[PDB]
Amino acid sequence: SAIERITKAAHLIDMNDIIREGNPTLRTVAEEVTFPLSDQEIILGEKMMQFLKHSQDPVMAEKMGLRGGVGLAAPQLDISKRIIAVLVPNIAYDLEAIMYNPKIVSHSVQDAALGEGEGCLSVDRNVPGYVVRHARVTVDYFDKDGEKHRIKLKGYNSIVVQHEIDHINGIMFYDRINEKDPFAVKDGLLILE
Ligand SMILES: CNC(=O)c1cccc(C)c1Nc1nc(N2CCN(c3ccccc3Cl)CC2)nc(N2CSC[C@H]2C(=O)NCC(=O)NO)n1
Ligand code: NI
Repeated sequence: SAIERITKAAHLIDMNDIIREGNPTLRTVAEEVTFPLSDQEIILGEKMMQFLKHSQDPVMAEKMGLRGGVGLAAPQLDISKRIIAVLVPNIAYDLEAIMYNPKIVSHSVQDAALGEGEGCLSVDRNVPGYVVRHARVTVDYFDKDGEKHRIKLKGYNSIVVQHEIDHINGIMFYDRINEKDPFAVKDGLLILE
């Protein structure tokens, strides 16, 4: 299985582990993990975080052939589990978390979108447009110990977490771009830039 291969001590996640558009797994709703977690489920979260760290390092990213990322979801590794990793550097890190069964439990009426549009590791093409998301979200999740966390996110952090949660719900960023006018600025839409 993907999880067995990826959680081998020797394995370093790279782009060859990341599935792309066309793979049904990206359009599938991931299964909740149960507690207590298996060792493999814990190692997987740690491997995902290590990938994010590698992808953000100029030397390692060049050596390993990595696209940069600030978030990753298990389904992108062909593992249909509700596990995401987020690692957002400060303008050391603004947000660093491995989240098990993450869930948005509240959100703002106001929307937001990155002014530069979004890129996805599973998408090997540019898809222009404002990806419309909630401006602010309250997120529940469990850490590796089964402890519950409840956090409130805004700005870039809010966008990234919603992006990764979308992955575990079979949703892709371009699903949220305005079909007619990709760059419409609707009332209540905050453009981040
Ligand atoms: C289409 N627009 C862009 O690609 C883009 C261009 C300029 C600026 C931004 C913010 C853009 N959009 C973007 N950019 C990023 N990058 C910016 C560069 N980062 C980076 C690059 C090299 C070294 C170090 C770093 Cl930090 C990684 C994150 N991630 C995401 N997406 C949209 S929300 C989640 C985020 C992401 O991580 N996507 C990867 C993914 O598919 N996760 O599932 N979206
Ligand atoms: Ni993505």
